[PDB]
Amino acid sequence: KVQIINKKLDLSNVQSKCGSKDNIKHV
Amino acid sequence: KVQIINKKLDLSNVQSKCGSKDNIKHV
Amino acid sequence: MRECISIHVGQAGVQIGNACWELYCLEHGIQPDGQMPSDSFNTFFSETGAGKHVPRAVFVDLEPTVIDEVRTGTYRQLFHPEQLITGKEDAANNYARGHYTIGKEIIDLVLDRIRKLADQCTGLQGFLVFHSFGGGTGSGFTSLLMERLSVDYGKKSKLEFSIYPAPQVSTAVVEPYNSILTTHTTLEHSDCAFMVDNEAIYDICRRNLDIERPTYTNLNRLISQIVSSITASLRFDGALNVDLTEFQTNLVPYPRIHFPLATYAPVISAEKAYHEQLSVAEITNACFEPANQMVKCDPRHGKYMACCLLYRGDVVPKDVNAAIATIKTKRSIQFVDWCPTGFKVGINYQPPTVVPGGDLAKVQRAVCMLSNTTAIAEAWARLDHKFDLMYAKRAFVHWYVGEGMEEGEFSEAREDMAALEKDYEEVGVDS
Amino acid sequence: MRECISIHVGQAGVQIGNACWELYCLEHGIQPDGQMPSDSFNTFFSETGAGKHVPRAVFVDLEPTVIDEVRTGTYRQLFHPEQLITGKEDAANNYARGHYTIGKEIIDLVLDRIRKLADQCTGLQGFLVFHSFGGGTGSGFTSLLMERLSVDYGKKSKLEFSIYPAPQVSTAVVEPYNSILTTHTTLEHSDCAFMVDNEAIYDICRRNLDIERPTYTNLNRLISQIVSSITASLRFDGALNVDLTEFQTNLVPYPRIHFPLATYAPVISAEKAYHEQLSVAEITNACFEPANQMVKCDPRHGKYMACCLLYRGDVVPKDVNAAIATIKTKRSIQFVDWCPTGFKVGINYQPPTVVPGGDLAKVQRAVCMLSNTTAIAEAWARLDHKFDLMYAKRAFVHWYVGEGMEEGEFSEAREDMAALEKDYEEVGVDS
Amino acid sequence: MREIVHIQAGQCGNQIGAKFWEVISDEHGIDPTGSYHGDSDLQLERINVYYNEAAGNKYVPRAILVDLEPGTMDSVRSGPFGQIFRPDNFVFGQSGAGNNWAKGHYTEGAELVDSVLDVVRKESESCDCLQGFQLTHSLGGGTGSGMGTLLISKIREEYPDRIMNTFSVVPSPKVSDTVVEPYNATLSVHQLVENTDETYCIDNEALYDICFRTLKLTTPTYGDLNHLVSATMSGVTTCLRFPGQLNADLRKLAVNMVPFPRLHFFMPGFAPLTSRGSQQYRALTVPELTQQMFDAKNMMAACDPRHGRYLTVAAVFRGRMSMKEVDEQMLNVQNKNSSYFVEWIPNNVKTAVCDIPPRGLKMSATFIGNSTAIQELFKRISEQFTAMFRRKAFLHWYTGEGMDEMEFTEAESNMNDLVSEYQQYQDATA
Amino acid sequence: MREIVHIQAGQCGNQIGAKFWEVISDEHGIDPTGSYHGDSDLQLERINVYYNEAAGNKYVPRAILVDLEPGTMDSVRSGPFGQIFRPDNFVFGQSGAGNNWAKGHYTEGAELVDSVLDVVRKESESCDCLQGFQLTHSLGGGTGSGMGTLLISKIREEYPDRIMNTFSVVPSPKVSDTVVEPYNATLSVHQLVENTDETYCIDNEALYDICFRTLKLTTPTYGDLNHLVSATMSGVTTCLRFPGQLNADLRKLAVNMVPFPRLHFFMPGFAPLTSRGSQQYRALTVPELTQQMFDAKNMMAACDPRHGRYLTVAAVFRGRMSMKEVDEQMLNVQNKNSSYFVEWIPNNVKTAVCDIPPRGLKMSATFIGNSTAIQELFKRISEQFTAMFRRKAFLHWYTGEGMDEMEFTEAESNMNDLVSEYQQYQDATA
Ligand SMILES: CC(=O)O[C@H]1C(=O)[C@@]2(C)[C@H]([C@H](OC(=O)c3ccccc3)[C@]3(O)C[C@H](OC(=O)[C@H](O)[C@@H](NC(=O)c4ccccc4)c4ccccc4)C(C)=C1C3(C)C)[C@]1(OC(C)=O)CO[C@@H]1C[C@@H]2O
Ligand SMILES: CC(=O)O[C@H]1C(=O)[C@@]2(C)[C@H]([C@H](OC(=O)c3ccccc3)[C@]3(O)C[C@H](OC(=O)[C@H](O)[C@@H](NC(=O)c4ccccc4)c4ccccc4)C(C)=C1C3(C)C)[C@]1(OC(C)=O)CO[C@@H]1C[C@@H]2O
Ligand SMILES: Nc1nc2c(ncn2[C@@H]2O[C@H](COP(=O)(O)OP(=O)(O)OP(=O)(O)O)[C@@H](O)[C@H]2O)c(=O)[nH]1
Ligand SMILES: Nc1nc2c(ncn2[C@@H]2O[C@H](COP(=O)(O)OP(=O)(O)OP(=O)(O)O)[C@@H](O)[C@H]2O)c(=O)[nH]1
Ligand SMILES: Nc1nc2c(ncn2[C@@H]2O[C@H](COP(=O)(O)OP(=O)(O)O)[C@@H](O)[C@H]2O)c(=O)[nH]1
Ligand SMILES: Nc1nc2c(ncn2[C@@H]2O[C@H](COP(=O)(O)OP(=O)(O)O)[C@@H](O)[C@H]2O)c(=O)[nH]1
Ligand SMILES: [Mg+2]
Ligand SMILES: [Mg+2]
Repeated sequence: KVQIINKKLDLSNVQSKCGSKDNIKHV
Repeated sequence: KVQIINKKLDLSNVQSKCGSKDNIKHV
Repeated sequence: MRECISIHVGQAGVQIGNACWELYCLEHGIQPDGQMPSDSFNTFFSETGAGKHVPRAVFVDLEPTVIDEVRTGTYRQLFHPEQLITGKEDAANNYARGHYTIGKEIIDLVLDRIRKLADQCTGLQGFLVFHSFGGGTGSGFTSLLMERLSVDYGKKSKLEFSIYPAPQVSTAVVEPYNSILTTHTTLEHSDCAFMVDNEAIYDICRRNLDIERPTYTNLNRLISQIVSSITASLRFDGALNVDLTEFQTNLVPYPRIHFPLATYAPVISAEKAYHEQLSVAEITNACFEPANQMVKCDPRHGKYMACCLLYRGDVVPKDVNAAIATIKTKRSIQFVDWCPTGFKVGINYQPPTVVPGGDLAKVQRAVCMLSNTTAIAEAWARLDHKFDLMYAKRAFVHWYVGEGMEEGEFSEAREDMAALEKDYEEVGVDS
Repeated sequence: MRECISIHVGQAGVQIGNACWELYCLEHGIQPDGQMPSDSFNTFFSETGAGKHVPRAVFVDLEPTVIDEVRTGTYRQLFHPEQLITGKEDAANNYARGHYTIGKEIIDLVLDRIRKLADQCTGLQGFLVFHSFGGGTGSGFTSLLMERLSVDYGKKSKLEFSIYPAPQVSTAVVEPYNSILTTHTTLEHSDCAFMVDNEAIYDICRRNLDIERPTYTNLNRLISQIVSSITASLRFDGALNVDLTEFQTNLVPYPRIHFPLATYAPVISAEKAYHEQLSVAEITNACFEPANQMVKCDPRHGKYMACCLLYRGDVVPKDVNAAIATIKTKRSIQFVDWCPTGFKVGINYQPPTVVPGGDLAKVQRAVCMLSNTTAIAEAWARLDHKFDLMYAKRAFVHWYVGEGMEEGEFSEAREDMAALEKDYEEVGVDS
Repeated sequence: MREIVHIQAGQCGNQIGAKFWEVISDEHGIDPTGSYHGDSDLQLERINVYYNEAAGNKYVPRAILVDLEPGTMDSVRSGPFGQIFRPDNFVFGQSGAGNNWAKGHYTEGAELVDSVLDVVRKESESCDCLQGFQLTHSLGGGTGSGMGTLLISKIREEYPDRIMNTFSVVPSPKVSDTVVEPYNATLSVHQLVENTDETYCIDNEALYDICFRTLKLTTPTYGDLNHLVSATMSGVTTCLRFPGQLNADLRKLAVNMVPFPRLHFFMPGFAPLTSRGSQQYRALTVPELTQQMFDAKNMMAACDPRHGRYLTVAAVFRGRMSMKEVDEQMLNVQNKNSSYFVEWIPNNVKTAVCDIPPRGLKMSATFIGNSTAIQELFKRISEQFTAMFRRKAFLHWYTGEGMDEMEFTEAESNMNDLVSEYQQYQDATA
Repeated sequence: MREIVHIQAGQCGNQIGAKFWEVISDEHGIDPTGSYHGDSDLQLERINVYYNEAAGNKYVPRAILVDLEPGTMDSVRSGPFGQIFRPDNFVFGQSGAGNNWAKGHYTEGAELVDSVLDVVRKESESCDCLQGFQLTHSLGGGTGSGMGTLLISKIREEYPDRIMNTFSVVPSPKVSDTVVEPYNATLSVHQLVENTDETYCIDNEALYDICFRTLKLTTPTYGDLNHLVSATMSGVTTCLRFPGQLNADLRKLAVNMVPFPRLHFFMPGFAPLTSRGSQQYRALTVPELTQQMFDAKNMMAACDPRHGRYLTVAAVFRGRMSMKEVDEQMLNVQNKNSSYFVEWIPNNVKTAVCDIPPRGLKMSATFIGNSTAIQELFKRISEQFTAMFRRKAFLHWYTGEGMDEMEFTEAESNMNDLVSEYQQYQDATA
């Protein structure tokens, strides 16, 4: 008469926060 | 009611691995 | 001159602080009663009265038993009575209790004591903080305290010597929850965090020191040796001096990557000291072997971003240069391409001091090694995995929620952790 | 300067190593504890501490019994504790266990110790390996170690001291399998491999030393004297020095024929010493009798390909030249036509040292002789014959197969041996 | 600072309390007259957790004695250690429940609960920083079960943020001491599952098995059983009275051991247990203690953990040790028995170490396990309940006190729901 | 380190084990109370192979007591060296096999094997690096044969890589102590040929002959026979306890003595055996030991090796000697007796030398021969078995335990195949 307390856990999309890609276009 | 595994082992031909005869025809 | 303030919180922090202060008193020739039997040690000890030196320390806990052990120990007449602050009920391994419910009762008193201690200093340079991730009091109150400090001071540096959870060894069930929450809330409020693993120190003690019963005393003694080697350049003088600020300037390439790993050398026993000559080259080599790192992670799985070496005692700069060059040529270690120069070196004249009745042999030179590498990313992933395993079924969540922690916070932390992992993967790729 | 590393594997290797190191310590005047009671011996001993010398030795075995015998003997405080490496279960006269199942457990640790010792040397030139063909640990782990060493280094020399199985005396039933397998594996990884035969040394002790109870101590003392005569040119200066590389450059004409034979002279007892005024010419003559050879095979059945002479002590080069000329003109021995100049000669000042409690008298001159001869081919044939006698009915084969070794491997080994026999008969034919 | 209030109810509770207080007084060096005669300072630095201090060094245990009949407490008072307890803590009625849950819960409890509440309030006002409450009772009895449930409910209404621990005696699977044992038992859990923070289950059959098989005792009496139970009780709370390398109080155990609010039933165990002669044949090492932990025959409840999966485990060690050895033993146990642990809880094990060993021992060990196998116990009870409820046997005794069959139905349904939850939590689902 | 777990089953197993443990304790200098009163460090250096060290300088043998009747091990417990053993290792039933293979293998063994396996597991996990298992029993008894086969099969399933060694008292050729020994012998070899690494065969008749002929003993008892068997056991397992110039362990012997998986039945022997009056007239030299060992009369099994040809030989010398003499004696034996060795195996002889002199004389030597002549024994049993199976005598005694004639047919067919293999391995074919 009872059900397990289960939830759909997922980490869909997470982006990097450090800006190491900003200056890669510098000459 | 059991026969043993007797193998016809033989070393028919084996060729030497040293290259002593390579320059026997040298002048 | 330059002054450093030490904070020890929780059981692990308090015990590590006890070992550290015993080591400092022994090294500076100060008796346990605060008197000198016979002066750069103004960095750690202040002068009060007639010849009495009082350490600049704050001891905080929400549970009085360990501090009571301190108050009745050999160093009872050493610490200021008001520097030992105690609560009544501990956080009970609950991050929310030590952060929201129990922490806020004494956070103001702790801040008042810290302000009173800091106003005396004229050249304050930073704060030392010792704590553990898994504990409730440790993680919760440390996170709250660092938030308050970063708001109050901001410019002064802040350092941690935290106990990272071990991959297999554990002493709690709610460990991943507290670890993830405290890492998420301390990521933006710290400058450098040195982490060690109990399992790694156990392996070190078994393999090198040949000790089959390594109680917590030996682990704390090793950690205190590392802290002493870090602060030696402040407490003494040498051919090349490094203060606290240079550490964060040289080891932290990005604000979100400040988790170096701390090792030490030479860790050998008394009997094997005779069969080995502790030269600079060989101890430098030993500092880089994976079997000597004091966090259970393989450096060969990642790349070093920055490395820092601190030498003590009989050391010649040419030998240091030669050993570093030899390490650089070797291809067993990897360095990121965007960091052509990846070493910061310091040399000090004062050799290490062996605590009587201890386990380390007497040597004339020693090395402390800190590395900021992507090999730690794996560890992070592991923790996250465990968090997920326990969060898909809402296990133990009610304990935290009943203390005022809204559920979504957990998700936030996990999200942040994922991003942090991505960060490492972005900087571990060459261009 | 030039450095050498000694490796001892298995029971035979460890016991021979103990005898050799006792002899070296006596020669260089080093007390059993490592001190000196009063220096070209940096080749074998490394300086450490305050005048302590540590041998550059590594001891490997899969059973702790013999290594524990060493660890509690008189020379317990001489060896570095980490250089004595032990497993938990021996190969039990099984090549597969020592090569595949058990050896792979500690091969990595052995290599780590090897590289740690090697990095300490500046002019390392080669490794010495002591082992036995007949045993499981010896043969299997030696083959694995030679594979790893050849892969890692490649250019440094690798000399071999091995106990060839005796033609009649045997101490195991599976000797042919192990011998054939290890010879097939190591045939292309050993630069040079001298051999000794227990039966031949028994015969020598009976005939010359007048001893009827020759325990293994006497045989190991003889072998230690031989290896001392080999390495004296490194350890002492002489009128004509011979390095380690010169041995292989002068005694191996083809990469597959690197199996010389080792003898020694003079081998006399104390009582007969007074009745013989020993001279260079007579010693050189004595080194060429079949009865004085330390491998139970008749050199008169084959032809020499290269000979190496190492003289010690009171030796005059003109007498050496005269004796060697007389040997050359004597037609009872034969030399291959394609080697008109078949002698290398080295001379050293330091005479051999008599170990007290030993069984050899004191002489002022000694000779060590190594001859690469085709007469060893017969020995191989005999071994092969035995292998066939045991392989037609697949006796004991399941023991090897159950450890992962595929059956076809056996065939390869046997076929390889056949080729080797052909090789010898190809170069033993003049033209 | 953390102090604990002790409560005993019924014959079982009073006997266990007497043995527990004798053991505690022996540990702290207190003579039966209440005057300290110890030999160490550690016995007095944390004496206030259990003992109030009276005028003249006399120490009064912070205990309360409750029963609906005077016989048991008269035996307690006239016996040894009868003068330590303050006479004002002896509360009793004159009727007795007579194994009737309704009688002890609705009629006599209604008379005695006000006095017991006055006593607990007076005790708690003298408290400085209360850690929680500890209760000892049995489920199969009338006054035990009824007054235990009533008191627990009233206090949970009074102090909801404190800690409740109960050491209950759940009915045995083979031989029963009371015919109406099922009814009461069910009517007890329907309250406990809603009002108790954590609860340890005890079976007399398991204790008999341990005494006969391990201790080699030919004639085990209730004295030995209460001895073992008191040993476990003292082992649980040792970290509040003596310093150690790693401390753990009641709240820490509750956090680490209760994943969900309805699953707070544990199976305790103790180690080492040896006879008078066999102790010379075996070593006192941490691996031995750890092996005595995870022994299906060493558990103090008649449920085989092998039939189910552990949820959480606590190991509390006493005596000087090496932490590395403890963690290596825990790792080995987890790795070898990996089929007995839930997949959704990594690191099932919590560890505590205390420096001071029990008086006369080098080291000791207390095990607490939260295993799903306990559901079997509940299931069995439920079956018997309905086996007697279809025929309405013995029902007029309970319904003559004010209850109605709807209460029985509610209790049965709640028991079934708890069993369903316990069974459902054995699914990997990943 | 390399450690051995010792198992004894049945009357013969218990008696031989008691004598063997007394011999080992005297060799290692341990008093009957279990406290080390030795005089050398080598006695304690490798004590862990057989003993576990308990608290207080006590050593407990790593032995298991298994029987289906309590009389034998009650005698063991009440006698001398009875307090040395751990009481928990004594496992007894209450019925007994009654010389019935089926009863001990299917009905009583089924009940006892679980407890025995639990004790064995507890002993094994307490070890560091287990080397193998060793068992002592007979084939003509019910309990010994049945429970030994059952335990061997179960352990081989549990640990398929360890070493199983057995000392089995095979039936005597002339005088039989039981009427139904052929059935039990066949049903036991049918399992030994599949689940045992190696087995040494000992015959009571040959031991009687040894004591009456060589030792000049007028009234031999089972004490002398078990003394001889214990001496052989100690000689076999001496390289694990004391250092030597050339040493060999159990795995080395198995590799060097078992050419094929179905041929692991050896004949042991010991030297020197001499009377008190003759010890003054003979000189203890290596050639004398070698001549005594390779003697038909000196064999501990009632088979003449001159009828067949040896497959392999193991010689474990002990004491201080010169291996030049050892090897010259081996060569002399091989050349003189070249008609008794198979041609398809050169180097039939394996040698080991233990430095420590035998407790006893200056020098000693143990012999283990793998001869084809042992097939005669099996062949003889076959005849008797079928001579009693055609008439189906005593068959109901076995078929009343659930067994069926199919098992009898399978056992006789398998062991006849083994006889064929052993016999026709005497063909050179080259
Ligand atoms: C020489 C020796 O070892 O004496 C022991 C003893 O023989 C044994 C058998 C004792 C003994 O215990 C029992 O006989 C016993 C009987 C029924 C139920 C439980 C125990 C002992 O009574 C128990 C007693 O233990 C203590 O004193 C502990 O501190 C214990 N206290 C009491 O039992 C106690 C007795 C009287 C009054 C007050 C307390 C304790 C244990 C856990 C937590 C707190 C206290 C001691 C050392 C012994 C005896 C006397 C035989 C054991 O007791 C414990 C729990 O330590 C039984 O298991 C241990 C193993 C011991 O070896
Ligand atoms: C006075 C004296 O020197 O007599 C010796 C002795 O040398 C003789 C008589 C001993 C003696 O053995 C016998 O009398 C005997 C009788 C029947 C069956 C077996 C033995 C001796 O008991 C044997 C005993 O040997 C030992 O020292 C070992 O302890 C022996 N252990 C035991 O006998 C023993 C008995 C009870 C409890 C514990 C140990 C042993 C032998 C082999 C392997 C391990 C241990 C010694 C000194 C002798 C006597 C006393 C006469 C012998 O012992 C062995 C088995 O090597 C018999 O064969 C040799 C021949 C010897 O001449
Ligand atoms: N290295 C080391 N680690 C310790 C020590 N003491 C505790 N720890 C670590 O701390 C973890 C447990 O959390 P604690 O720090 O004790 O928690 P706390 O600081 O007491 O805070 P609360 O949980 O609220 O009581 C364990 O996993 C240990 O690894 C110590 O002395 N040395
Ligand atoms: N000359 C000489 N030979 C030895 C010595 N010790 C052992 N041997 C030889 O070694 C052979 C036995 O094999 P082991 O050397 O014991 O084999 P192992 O290296 O120990 O490896 P395992 O087979 O696994 O035990 C014998 O035939 C001996 O001839 C020694 O001290 N001197
Ligand atoms: N372990 C233990 N159990 C007891 C003791 N006394 C009673 N019991 C158990 O408690 C049950 C009886 O409960 P009881 O106290 O008589 O009921 P009450 O009169 O309502 O309190 C029985 O099943 C007993 O097994 C005791 O001293 N020790
Ligand atoms: N050598 C020897 N043989 C024994 C001993 N005790 C019994 N036996 C033999 O074992 C056989 C009897 O087997 P038994 O052990 O009684 O069967 P079980 O009691 O059912 O296990 C008989 O043939 C005896 O010859 C002993 O102490 N020494
Ligand atoms: Mg705490
Ligand atoms: Mg070996």
